[PDB]
Amino acid sequence: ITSAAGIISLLDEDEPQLKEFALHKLNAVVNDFWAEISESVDKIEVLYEDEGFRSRQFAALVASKVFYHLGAFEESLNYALGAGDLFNVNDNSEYVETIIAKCIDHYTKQCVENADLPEGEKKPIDQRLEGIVNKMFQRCLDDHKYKQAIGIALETRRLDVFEKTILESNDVPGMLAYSLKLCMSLMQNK
Amino acid sequence: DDEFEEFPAEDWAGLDEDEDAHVWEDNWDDDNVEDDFSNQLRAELEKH
Amino acid sequence: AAEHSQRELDTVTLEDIKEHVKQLEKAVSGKEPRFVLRALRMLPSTSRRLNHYVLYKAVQGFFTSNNATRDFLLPFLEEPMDTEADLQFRPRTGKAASTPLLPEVEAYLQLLVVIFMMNSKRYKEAQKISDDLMQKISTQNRRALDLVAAKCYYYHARVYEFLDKLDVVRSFLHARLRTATLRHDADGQATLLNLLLRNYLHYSLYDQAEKLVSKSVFPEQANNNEWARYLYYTGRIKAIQLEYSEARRTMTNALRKAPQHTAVGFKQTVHKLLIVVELLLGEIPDRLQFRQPSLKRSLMPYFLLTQAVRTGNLAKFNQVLDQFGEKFQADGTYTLIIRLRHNVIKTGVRMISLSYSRISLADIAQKLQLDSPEDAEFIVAKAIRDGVIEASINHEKGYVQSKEMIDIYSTREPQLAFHQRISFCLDIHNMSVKAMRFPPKS
Amino acid sequence: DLYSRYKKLQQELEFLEVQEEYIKDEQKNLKK
Amino acid sequence: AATSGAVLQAATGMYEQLKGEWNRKSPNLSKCGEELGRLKLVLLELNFLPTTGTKLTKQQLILARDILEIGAQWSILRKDIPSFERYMAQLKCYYFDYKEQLPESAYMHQLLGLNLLFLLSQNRVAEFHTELERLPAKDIQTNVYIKHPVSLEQYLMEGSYNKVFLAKGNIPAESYTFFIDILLDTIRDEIAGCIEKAYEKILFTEATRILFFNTPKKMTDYAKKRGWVLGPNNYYSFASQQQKPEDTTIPSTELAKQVIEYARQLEMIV
Amino acid sequence: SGLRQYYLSKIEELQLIVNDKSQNLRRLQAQRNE
Repeated sequence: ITSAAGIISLLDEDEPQLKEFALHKLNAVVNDFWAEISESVDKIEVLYEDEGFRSRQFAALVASKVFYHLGAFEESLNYALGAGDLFNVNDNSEYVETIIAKCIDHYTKQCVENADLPEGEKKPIDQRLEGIVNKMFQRCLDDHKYKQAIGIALETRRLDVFEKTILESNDVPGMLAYSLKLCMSLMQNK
Repeated sequence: DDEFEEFPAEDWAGLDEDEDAHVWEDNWDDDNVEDDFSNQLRAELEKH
Repeated sequence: AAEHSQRELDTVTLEDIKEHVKQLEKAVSGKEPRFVLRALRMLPSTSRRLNHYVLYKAVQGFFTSNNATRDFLLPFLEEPMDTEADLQFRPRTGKAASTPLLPEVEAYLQLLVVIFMMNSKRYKEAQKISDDLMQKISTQNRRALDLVAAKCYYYHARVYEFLDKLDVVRSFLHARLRTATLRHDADGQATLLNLLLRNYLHYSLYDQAEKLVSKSVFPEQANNNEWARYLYYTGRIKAIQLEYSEARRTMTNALRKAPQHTAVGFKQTVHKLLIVVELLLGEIPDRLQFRQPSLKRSLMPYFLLTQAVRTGNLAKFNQVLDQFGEKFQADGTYTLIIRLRHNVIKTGVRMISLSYSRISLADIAQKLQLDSPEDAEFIVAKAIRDGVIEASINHEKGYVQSKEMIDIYSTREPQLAFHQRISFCLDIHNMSVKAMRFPPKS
Repeated sequence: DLYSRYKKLQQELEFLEVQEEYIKDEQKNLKK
Repeated sequence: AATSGAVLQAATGMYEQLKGEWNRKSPNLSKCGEELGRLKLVLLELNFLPTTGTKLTKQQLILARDILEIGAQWSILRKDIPSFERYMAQLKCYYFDYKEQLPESAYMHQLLGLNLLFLLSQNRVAEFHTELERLPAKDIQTNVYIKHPVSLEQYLMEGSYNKVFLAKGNIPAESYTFFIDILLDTIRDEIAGCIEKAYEKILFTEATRILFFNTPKKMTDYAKKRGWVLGPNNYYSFASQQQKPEDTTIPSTELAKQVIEYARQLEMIV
Repeated sequence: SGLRQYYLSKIEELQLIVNDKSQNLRRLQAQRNE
């Protein structure tokens, strides 16, 4: 409650047991004290960087949370990628939703910019981003909403996942007519 | 309008009547207590 | 006899509420969110005059689609005292009655309900309905609903303050601010920033507020009023810290941006804080205000205070501080007036600099009723360090020398100032010709 | 489906941009 | 619970051991340090920093409060600022957020004022005053223990440097005595800065005289640290001219862009 | 339930932009017609 300076202050101490409770407390109390922790964001970045820390992923998650709340969405996206597995895709939360959307957008932008390039100089894509997008593909399929998965596949230019979603369908000829229509419809690249 | 009813005005408990209510121009210097300028001149002359 | 007049007043208010709902409907249909702001200008007049009869008839007619909202709204409303000439106000006709009410109209109705439950000293029920309304709004997502949502958050804050539970809602306001700044609303963002600053002040938590303000960005398109509130809070937070000049500047901007006629209390607040900050800055605020009718008796403490600061007399300063002490504390400034009490010398030294182009330090000591001239020496040096005065000390002769006057025009300052103002004027024109709508083919 | 609505809106946006630029040009030439 | 009671009893026994250790005329200053190091991990279990008011066991919070107060005393007496500030970080919350139910400490005022004096000594006047805001009014002009920081700061605001330097002799508690020195050095840097920004070619009745040095040579090292020419004896130039910027070159590219932009906005269709 | 909220927010952005643009174009057409 208030102040919220100590939980920060209990972080320099080189005792990797107080660091953990400080981390979880900052998580629990970030939503109302993101600003203050943002002033002290360098410390948590250092802590994440230190591989010795066991709970590095939780630190990366907290760093993404504070960066996201700040407004700087690129740093938040990078560190959210760094959060690894703890990025529970299945949280009906504002943060998770906005960050996944930002991720889909960046992946689409990279894919479009990379498609029209030689095989020599394809910009590498983060594996964490790829994992998150594939997870979102899996969620979309499992919900059974084929149309959304097809659309994300097209925008991202991914033809493999498009092919998957095309086959694993209870309305194969119907959604195949859908696909042809969309092809002759307002999509331009030749 | 957006009347700042949030903010309170001043209480009217005392509300003493205006002492003189003069409205000419106020001015800051009128508060100072001088010494009857003629008196200062006379004292100067006495002291030279 | 007055009952008939009250009845006519109720009928005209019912028609007026019909008009506001019509305006909201037009706004929702026509893709013009600003059209609600017409619907949201007469709220104070409505609240100052509303009545239970009007509220009952409105909720009865407008909520034709009897929904759990109706069951939650009616019971609090007192029923008419054996009304016999009831006209059965039926705003919704045929299809309109059958169809669901628009989210914005329903939000506006809940707003009138909570306001009426606020005017009466009945805070618990008002708070209950307000939580319900907040849940409702958060559940939905719409634009004109967002514009009304602005004032819904303002009234949620007002009720939570009137219940003295300001802390407990900090997280709700924070998440609401986050969603708003994610969704690109302007007025909602301004409202939620202002409310968060008010919450932070209520508990004199200044360091947290400083971080918050330093990190978020005020949208450049708000009202006059939300700009005034943001500016006041930022001015107060600075004055509490040590950046006096910027606090003075932000405050004067606010006072110059407030509504002209209303906000007597607001003007009082800003003026008293401005007086205190200027005094803290070594200048002398002008005497014109003190005799203004709307601030005459609300500043007498400060009138005596300045009379004391000029002709510095610690006896008189102590007399006035002591006598009008509880009042200063009540205002929320006492700390600053104390910061003054040990800076009464500064006015004198600034005066000495303005008046003299070079004076011996011993003369300063004689003029300031000080001890040995070393004390005045040190005070002057610290002053020039602070930037309040422009001079140069030189003891080998033993006189402090003021710096000459430099020619501002020859420099490039005039070009810069006129460029800024010209840019502002061209922007005004582009906006003005943009605002035009030629709908004759409406 | 919502994908189709999305592409429709995006193409509507492109068309509106083209028309706006054309009207600016038309006004500039009509002055002359 | 049984485990909760056992851990609370263990923590209380440890705290009693410490209070017995510290109350001695001559503490050890090392065993106590290691002991605090181990206790930090102990307080972890018992809701070290509860997130909500949710009035819990008064004993746990009181124990943490005493642990923090003794930890802070330990830090100061050990002449380690980082520890003092770290501890104060949580202690201010404990003192402030939870006092709605938890009774006040006996060392409340002394140690808040100790931190305020530290702040003052660290040239952080903005923080000095932000904290001064938090507390009530009566303690400020009534509490002798907090009277020192406020009064000394008022003396510094009034430029009065002799009064502050002489005011050392009167002190609320002996613990502060370490930070009086840091405040003195801080104000010494402040007077050096005042002299540098102010004045023209030294003087002020000789440097050591207004620098309040017992020995004339004591200032040589400090003058060396700063960028002073070290001219004739007690005669050092501060270079108040600041190069007297007079050169002007008519920046044009900016002006040309500005004017072309006026013309652009003037002729575009809006 | 699948990625709807993202489609929804993004379509909301496009809708706001397109509405503002349509108003601008209406004004501009009115001027050109005059």
